[PDB]
Amino acid sequence: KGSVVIVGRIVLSGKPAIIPK
Amino acid sequence: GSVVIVGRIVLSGKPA
Amino acid sequence: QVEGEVQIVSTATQTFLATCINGVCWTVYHGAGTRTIASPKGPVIQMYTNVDQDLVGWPAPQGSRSLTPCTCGSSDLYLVTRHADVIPVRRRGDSRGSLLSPRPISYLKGSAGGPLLCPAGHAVGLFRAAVCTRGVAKAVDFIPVENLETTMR
Amino acid sequence: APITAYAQQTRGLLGCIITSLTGRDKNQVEGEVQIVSTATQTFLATCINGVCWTVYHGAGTRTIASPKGPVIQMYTNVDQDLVGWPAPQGSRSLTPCTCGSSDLYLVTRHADVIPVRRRGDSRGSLLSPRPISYLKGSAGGPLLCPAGHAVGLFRAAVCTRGVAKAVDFIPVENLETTMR
Ligand SMILES: [C]C([C])([C])[C]([N]C(=O)O[C]1[C][C][C][C]1)C(=O)N1[C][C](OC2=C3[C]=[C][C]=[C]C3=[C][C]=N2)[C][C]1C(=O)[N][C]1[C][C]O[B]12O[C][C]([O])[C]O2
Ligand SMILES: [Mg+2]
Ligand SMILES: [Mg+2]
Ligand SMILES: [Zn+2]
Ligand SMILES: [Zn+2]
Repeated sequence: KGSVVIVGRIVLSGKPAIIPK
Repeated sequence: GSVVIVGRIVLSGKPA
Repeated sequence: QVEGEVQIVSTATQTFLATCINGVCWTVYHGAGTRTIASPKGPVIQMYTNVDQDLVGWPAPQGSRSLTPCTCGSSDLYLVTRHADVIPVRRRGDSRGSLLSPRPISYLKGSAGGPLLCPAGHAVGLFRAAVCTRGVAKAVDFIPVENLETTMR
Repeated sequence: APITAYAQQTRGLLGCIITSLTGRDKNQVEGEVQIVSTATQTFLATCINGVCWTVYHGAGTRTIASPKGPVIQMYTNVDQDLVGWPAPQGSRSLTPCTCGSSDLYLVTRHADVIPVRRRGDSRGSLLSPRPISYLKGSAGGPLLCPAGHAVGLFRAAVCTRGVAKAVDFIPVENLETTMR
């Protein structure tokens, strides 16, 4: 049986930001 | 004149 | 490829915000007028113009994504400004709310068209105008999201 | 609050499989919620108080791949449908909720935040129903109170004709009980 693998993440602690150029 | 877009705000804070 | 729900927008004399909800880029009539919005293919006309409501809408531009409307009926709101500050607001009536911590008016300046969010981050309204007492914004006037939903119909 | 969320994919199909067999994962870990996969299922794991929790019906008794090879579960509770591993280095933990609030917010694998009205210890109804396939792969993810503290972990959907009307979750309290 294989290990469980992290394939991605969800981030809750980000706050509104101006998108950089 | 047109309304022009000068920047953008992402509500979740998602980075590039 | 990061998308923004909120646009920072300019006319020759003003600067303010727009918010995308349900595929439409919405802002205040008192800022945009009947103006088209710029695009790399030239001007795009308004899809909706509702002067009574102080409300204007264009198709959502490139580089954007849509907010979902609030369905939780909460009264704890959060206003987002053109500087990306978050300001807590208690909802009073259909279209009014008051700041938990009043701020100088310049702190809210240029944020009309921005969203009011519920605890879920869903759209409750569009910030219409600061309610002011002697250079101090203590409350907010906003366009409830229901009005956007019916304008579309 | 406001609660907002974004998702990032860190691995593709092939790398997942290889990492699954080797159990060795050198990738950097960020965020509170991990998107997780086995050979047959993808779902969520939420970090609360230094432990990374998820559903048993997805993880079984499996190890988790880590920078030092496979890591064994710290907690297993088949009845509660619950499993835990030490939180990965770099992750960030949520805190259990102590406001006893009844307005909850479910965070899905798509990084949406959907409102939930609490109707019991481990049950809540959706304010707006959803296709079951929308919620699929979201088990293990957090239900949050208005302050962004953890109230429970999504376990099962109450569904009818393929439409989920309510959700069944593991209350945080039960985690404390499973620790003991
Ligand atoms: C398939 C379904 C009909 C939609 C079923 N509904 C159901 O059971 O509801 C009951 C009525 C309320 C309480 C339970 C259900 O949501 N089940 C069924 C399985 O449920 C359980 C358990 C459910 C409750 C208590 C212990 C459990 C132990 C093992 N498995 C997994 C769980 C499931 O399929 N979970 C999916 C929900 C989102 O994620 B999920 O989908 C993808 C899966 O890999 C991970 O889980
Ligand atoms: Mg966030
Ligand atoms: Mg999101
Ligand atoms: Zn809401
Ligand atoms: Zn709480």
